[PDB]
Amino acid sequence: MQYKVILNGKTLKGETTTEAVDAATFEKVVKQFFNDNGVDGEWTYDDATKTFTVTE
Amino acid sequence: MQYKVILNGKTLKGETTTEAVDAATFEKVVKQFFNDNGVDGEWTYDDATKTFTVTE
Amino acid sequence: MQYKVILNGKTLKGETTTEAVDAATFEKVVKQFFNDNGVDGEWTYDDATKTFTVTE
Amino acid sequence: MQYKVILNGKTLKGETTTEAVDAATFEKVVKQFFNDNGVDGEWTYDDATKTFTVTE
Repeated sequence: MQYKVILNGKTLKGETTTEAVDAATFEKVVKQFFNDNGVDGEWTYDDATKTFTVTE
Repeated sequence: MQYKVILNGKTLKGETTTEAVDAATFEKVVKQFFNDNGVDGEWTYDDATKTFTVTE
Repeated sequence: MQYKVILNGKTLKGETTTEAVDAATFEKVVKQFFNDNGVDGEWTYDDATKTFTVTE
Repeated sequence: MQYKVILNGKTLKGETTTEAVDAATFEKVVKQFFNDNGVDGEWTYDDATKTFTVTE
C-alpha cells in the first residue's frame, strides 16, 4: 500500500518555537522506526511529473 | 513536501516473524506520532487514477 | 516522463449539451494517437493510495 | 479522473525515422486536442515527492 503524507513545517505568522513535520524529521523517524523491522536504503526523489493547469 | 511510503505486510513464504509495515501500523504510528504536534482528521483514499500498460 | 491529465466531463448546471474530456475519449484518442507509433496494451488502474486529510 | 501517461523520447536502439511519445508532442497534441473544447493555460510541474528505496 502506498501512503501519502505531506510534511513541510507549514509556515505561518507567529514565530512559533519548534517544528514537527520536517522533511528531515520524516526521514529520521520513518527510517529509525522502520529500521527496527529490517528496512534500509536511502531516500530517492520520485520521477518528475507534469500537470496541466487550467486558465482560459 | 509529499512523502511516498509503501507499507504492505507481504509474507508469501518464510519464517513466522512479524511485519511492522502494516497499513494499520502506519495510520496508528503516523497519527499518534504527528498528533503530538497538533495534527488530526482521518485517512482518506486518494483520487482514482488510470495508467496505460504497454503490451504489443 | 510522466504526464498528469484530469479528464472528467463533470456538469453542475443543467445544459450539458456535450462533452470532450471523457474517460473513454482519452483511452480512444490516446490509444489511437499513440498506436500510430507502435504502442498497445490496455488501460490498467493505478495502485491504491491513501492520503491523510487534516481536520482538528 | 486523473490519467497517467508516460511519454519519453528514449529510443536508444534503432535508427532515425520518427517519434510520437515526445514531451513536446503531448503538450501540443493534448493542448491542441483539448483546446477545441475550451481548455487553456500552461503545463505546470507537479509537486516534488520523495520515495524510499529499499536496499539492506
